[PDB]
Amino acid sequence: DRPLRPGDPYPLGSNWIEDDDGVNFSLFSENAEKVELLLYSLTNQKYPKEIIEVKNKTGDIWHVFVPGLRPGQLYAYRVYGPYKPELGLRFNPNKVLIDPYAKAINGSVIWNDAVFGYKIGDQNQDLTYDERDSGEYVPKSVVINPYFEWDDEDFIKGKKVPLKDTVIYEVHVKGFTKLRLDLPENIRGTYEGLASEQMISYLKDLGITTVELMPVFHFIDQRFLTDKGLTNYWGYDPINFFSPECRYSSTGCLGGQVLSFKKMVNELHNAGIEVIIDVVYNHTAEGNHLGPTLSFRGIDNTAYYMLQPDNKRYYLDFTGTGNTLNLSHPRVIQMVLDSLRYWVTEMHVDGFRFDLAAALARELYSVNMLNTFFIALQQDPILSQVKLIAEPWDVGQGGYQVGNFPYQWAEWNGKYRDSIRRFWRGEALPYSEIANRLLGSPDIYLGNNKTPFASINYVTSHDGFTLEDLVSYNQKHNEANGFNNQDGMNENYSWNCGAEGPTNDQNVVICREKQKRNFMITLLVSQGTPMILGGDELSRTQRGNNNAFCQDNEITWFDWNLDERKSKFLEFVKKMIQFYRAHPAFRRERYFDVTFYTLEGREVDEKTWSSPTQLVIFVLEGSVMDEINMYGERIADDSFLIILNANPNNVKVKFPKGKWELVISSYLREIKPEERIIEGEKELEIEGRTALVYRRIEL
Amino acid sequence: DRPLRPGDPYPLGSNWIEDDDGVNFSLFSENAEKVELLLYSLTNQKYPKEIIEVKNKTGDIWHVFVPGLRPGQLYAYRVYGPYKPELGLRFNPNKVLIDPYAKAINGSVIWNDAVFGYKIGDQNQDLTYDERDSGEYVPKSVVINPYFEWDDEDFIKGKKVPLKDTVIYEVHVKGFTKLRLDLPENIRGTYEGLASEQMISYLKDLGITTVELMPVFHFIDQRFLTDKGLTNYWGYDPINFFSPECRYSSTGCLGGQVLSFKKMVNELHNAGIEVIIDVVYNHTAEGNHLGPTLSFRGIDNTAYYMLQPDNKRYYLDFTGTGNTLNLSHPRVIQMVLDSLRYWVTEMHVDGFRFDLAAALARELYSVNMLNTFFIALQQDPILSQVKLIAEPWDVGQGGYQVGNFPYQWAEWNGKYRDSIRRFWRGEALPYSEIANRLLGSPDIYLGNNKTPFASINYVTSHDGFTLEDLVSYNQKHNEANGFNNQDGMNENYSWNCGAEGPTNDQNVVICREKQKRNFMITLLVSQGTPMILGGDELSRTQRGNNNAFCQDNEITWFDWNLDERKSKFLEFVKKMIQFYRAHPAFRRERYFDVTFYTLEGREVDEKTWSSPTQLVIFVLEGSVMDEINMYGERIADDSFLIILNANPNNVKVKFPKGKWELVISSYLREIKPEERIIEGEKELEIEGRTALVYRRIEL
Amino acid sequence: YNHTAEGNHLGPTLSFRGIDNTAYYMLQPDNKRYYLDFTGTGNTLNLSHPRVIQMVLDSLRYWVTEMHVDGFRFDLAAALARELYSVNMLNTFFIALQQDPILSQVKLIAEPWDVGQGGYQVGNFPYQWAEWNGKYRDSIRRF
Repeated sequence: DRPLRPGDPYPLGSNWIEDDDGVNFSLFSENAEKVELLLYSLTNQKYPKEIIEVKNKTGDIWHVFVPGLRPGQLYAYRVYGPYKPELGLRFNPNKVLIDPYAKAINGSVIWNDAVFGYKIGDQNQDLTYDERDSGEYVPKSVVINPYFEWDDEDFIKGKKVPLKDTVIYEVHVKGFTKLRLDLPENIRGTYEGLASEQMISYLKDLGITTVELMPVFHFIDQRFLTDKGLTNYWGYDPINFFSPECRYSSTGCLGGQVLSFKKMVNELHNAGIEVIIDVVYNHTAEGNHLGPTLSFRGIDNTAYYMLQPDNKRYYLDFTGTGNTLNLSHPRVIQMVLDSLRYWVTEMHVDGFRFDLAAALARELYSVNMLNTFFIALQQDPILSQVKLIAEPWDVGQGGYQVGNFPYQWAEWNGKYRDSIRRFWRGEALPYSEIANRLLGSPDIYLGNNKTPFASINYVTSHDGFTLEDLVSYNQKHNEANGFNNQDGMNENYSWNCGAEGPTNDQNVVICREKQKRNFMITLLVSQGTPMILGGDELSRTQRGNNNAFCQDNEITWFDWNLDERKSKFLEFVKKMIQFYRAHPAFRRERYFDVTFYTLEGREVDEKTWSSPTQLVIFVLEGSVMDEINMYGERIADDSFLIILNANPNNVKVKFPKGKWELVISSYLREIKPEERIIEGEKELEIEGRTALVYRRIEL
Repeated sequence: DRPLRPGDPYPLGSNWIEDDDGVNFSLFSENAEKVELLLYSLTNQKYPKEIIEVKNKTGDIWHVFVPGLRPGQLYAYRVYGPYKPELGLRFNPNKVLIDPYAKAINGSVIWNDAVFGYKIGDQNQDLTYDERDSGEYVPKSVVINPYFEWDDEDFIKGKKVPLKDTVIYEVHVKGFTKLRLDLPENIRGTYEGLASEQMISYLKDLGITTVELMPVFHFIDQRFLTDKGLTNYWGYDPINFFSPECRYSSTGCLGGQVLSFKKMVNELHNAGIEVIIDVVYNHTAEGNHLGPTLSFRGIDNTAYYMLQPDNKRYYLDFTGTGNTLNLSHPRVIQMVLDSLRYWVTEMHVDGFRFDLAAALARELYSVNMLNTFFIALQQDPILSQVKLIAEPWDVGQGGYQVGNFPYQWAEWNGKYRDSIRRFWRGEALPYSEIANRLLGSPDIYLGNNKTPFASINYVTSHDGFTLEDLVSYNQKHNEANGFNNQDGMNENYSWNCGAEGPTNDQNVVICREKQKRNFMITLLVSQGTPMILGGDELSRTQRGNNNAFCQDNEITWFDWNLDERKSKFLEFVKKMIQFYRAHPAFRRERYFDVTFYTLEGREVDEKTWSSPTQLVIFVLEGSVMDEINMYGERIADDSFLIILNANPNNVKVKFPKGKWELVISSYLREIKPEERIIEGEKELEIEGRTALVYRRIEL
Repeated sequence: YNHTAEGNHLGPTLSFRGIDNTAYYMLQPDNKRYYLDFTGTGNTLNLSHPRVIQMVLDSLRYWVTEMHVDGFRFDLAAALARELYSVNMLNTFFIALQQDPILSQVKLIAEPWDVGQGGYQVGNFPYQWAEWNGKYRDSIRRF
């Protein structure tokens, strides 16, 4: 007998209107017989306060306005339909579902046989129909207040840092500040903790421009992970594409995660720092048949999911996770684009990084959506300005297969990390190959973007070894993950430097520290936008675990100990990053000028260019670049000489023309007077496994 | 030191040339480092007689001519390459492979841990590399003599039976004649046995025009099936797309299967009977990772297979079998079209039936090959004349998604079988629905073909219940298959008539026999091309097993016992089929004329047309059809009245205008004089669960 | 293969116009009076109709199996690629050629083109494909 009204279809989800004093509720469902809105009082989460049958429907969209409800109000849905699993029809109104357009989720799921929708349990498995209510264990979607006081006016509008000037920083929200002891407990390893005053000055002192946060979409710890006493630490199982992860909130989970995130981002922008978020669109946490009925599968399984034709009880898997969104259906492709748009206009994120992007492109291609998906990004008013990061993929015949890539499109260059790892390991590599990597990989980027900065260079990431573990480790040690070490990449191209794991041997440590420095300069001397693994500066180690996706503990937390070894390296990284930012010679837009050299100090003819090498010498020649980014003012950078000696043996190099001055090197030892400045082609005795950078000073 | 020559790329496979006195060998492989041809003497199959390194290569095609070898020569391949399973690179030259273009295979595979290419066995599973030779257990491809004396000249060229005049007969090669005792042992359940003189006259006496043979491509019994003492009886696991199954050969497996097949087909054609073969293209017998390395996976895994991007050690599955061909690669799509072309020009097959066609179209669509695949069929000189049978599929948004369907394209109408099963079961169905099915389903075929004969009507098939088991059985009994009854369709719409399985109760048997007759007329009275399940005439039973894919035994064999019950039914089917063929009223090309009736003998207004019914009455009115198939001569068929009473109760029907004469019915009892001829609207007392067909005789 | 000799409307009714105008010719939507022209010759064949595409592939197959010809050189290939592109047939035309038992063996000769949304818009080319290097002559005739 309530003054309820039909309300509006737009926008999707729950919408608090100031004026009409109440909240518009809307949910997409094509195959539902009946929809029910459930409102929960903070005090009781087991049974709804009030149940409202949603009776008005515009096209495939159910909606009702409900007066008097306000920001902070908990809710959920029960969706009604046929249950013929063999037809992919899995409607179970006993299961209390998460709104797909929820902007916040009030906690985690509590693993119990009743969140499944089939009997466990039974031997028909997914054919059966479980009657138990799920509400007791399913967090509720939350109505939020979208309003926020942004004074990142300077930043947002309009001209932020481009990829040519970007240093990215891949960092887990929790691990970053979990053991930053000069922060109060409740904000340690949280969004607010991350953007705190000292954290900001730290990231500023390091010199990184762009933060890449690991998954912040609200994810779910897998059953098989919690049965073993482990959580999903990396967050690669979204259940909702609009809500900040409740776990990383310092200010609670009834809007607090939205507010803290919005806060954190605003601080970061004011400091001059960009936010990229790692995003998963290739699968949902619901898994395959057999997985839980938490949201999509309950709302409309047939839409939403890619089903096996001829056996619709099964889900198509391109990723090995269990499901694929039905990206051909206009609502599903809408949700993705709606997600991307939300996070930019409302959460003020500067761009995205697509996890398993080769898979994501395969899925899109699967239903003829890849090129249209790209056109959607390019013409969209807000989406065509953000940064979009992915990976190479040849599908399936398959060269990219794509009319045109967004202006700020870039790809993780795994070939760059492999080549670089192998080089410093001692593997003599074709000169042309190692050199191309340093030149930003024009052999990969013929007509993908016409810029070196489409290539995201890196030596380490969240995947596999931490730069510390890379130089200390020959094979993975992932028994802690509980997969009897079968999980995680096996090709690592690593080297322990003479001892596996921690050692007392100062010969081994000298190798290691020297080597870390080698990679750090190789990376910040190459064309392409570089990405650094958070922790690498702190000499962070997961002690041989190369796939710590499930270690929310001591192993993964950043260790803020001021050990002198560690400290001295943090000093090196700072100095090198600074050097990179300080010189647009290593940051060219059009390379797709240099001169490469031999041991005996001459130019490089074919054969020399084609035979494996262990030593790279080259000069960034010239200066006049166009510009800078301001009205008609060309600058000129100093000319540099880079010597990289991976050959494990001392070697004698003939320098090229002019006066050269050593600006930085991997020598841990003090620098001899005849090494600071060198002229007139006279030879220097270069140590084995050493990297060196010189600027010319005349003429 | 042999006078070997480069030879030719075309044709693919092994090719005996009369003139050059020897055999050209060719194999497609893009990623191989090295290819080796292996020739085996009949006497020893464990070690090759001679090994020849294939050194000439034109594009992606390896080839060598080898003088002196002749039809009957056994051979295989060993293909060389990288083994990085994580890159989908699974080259293992220890494993002796089947030529993809083999026209014959010398037997079955012998299941042994060494046909796998990875260690069993090990806990790295598919990551490992098994060194054992596989030749001992892998049948060899055979060089054949393509020559054959066809005197089916009359048939082949050019105008065979069209779908408007087709009665299809779905029949397993082995089961058909395994217990036909008036045949010599060695030909019982073989290709030659099938086309034997008495079998031909039987099929001719029955009246069927078209035989649909169950898979004849050379298949493999699954490991998990043979460990349980069962074979793969249905043949739905091709390992090669060009070789007739060795198991069904009466004349041996070194060309004998090719010769007997060619023989069998030729006989059939001369008898006026068409050959459709059931074909599988949606997966290969190699399975997923973990499956055997017998052919494709050994020749070139990366081509050939759809791999998971981001994890190339895994295979994409659309069917639930484990693999998918890489239909985007020109060679793979070529092999399919080459298969189809082979079987038509060389084995003289009149058309195909695609198993899991919804899946096959999903796979094609997956890589943007569906519409081009359809254009390839349509423009091809030989392929555009054959019959092509599939199933409906909406992909994935998805209406068919296809410019134009081949002239002789048709689909299995599962909706027809469900509706019909439900109707006679007693389920009152919307009048419009049951009626549309009888009219050939124009509501499904709006613009799929513009003909009722695109619809393949059936009550039973190889899938689920035999017409006998359909009327005798309420749930499946598949424990013999050894899947604790979890396998096989659960929605069967069947009814046991009062007792489950065999019974003594003559009330139950009268129900059953009467009911069989009901379905048989419903089917041969409907628009659309009908398909009959071989055995159904013989009242064949698999005693409740609804999915006997693995029962190569007593259960599935045709039972040639002349029991009087069975005999009387075989008599009915004969009579009805004859009746169908005899009257082009039930065979109209353009329906996409009839008048439907009520109980009280009047025309059918909406509501009547829209409410569920248990009784269908209708008149095939008119006559003048255009033509016939000859120069300008229109015929006229008599007008018919069809009464179908599924209502389990006697009912009184008012006949329409004119004189009506009962031509056939489901009454097992003798016909009363007032039932043979009826006029002037006077009512007849129609029995419950009864079907009846009348022709008008005046005026 | 990019136009017939019938030209635009106001054209002789020699064959295709008379047999079936709808099929055969790409008409201007909204004014089927007129004929879409890609070459400046008056008409383009309706390559999206299965029989029209069949005719072209039949003709290529005829001249090879029947007239023993070793290869073709498509005149105005770019326009032909564009016409094919206009109706989503370019790539399916190329798959037809490669998989055809006789047509894949022959030489095939066109010119370079940049069609639709950049590049060539073709997966793979036939195995004896080659191109009139339009510009190698503009280069040697300038040095």
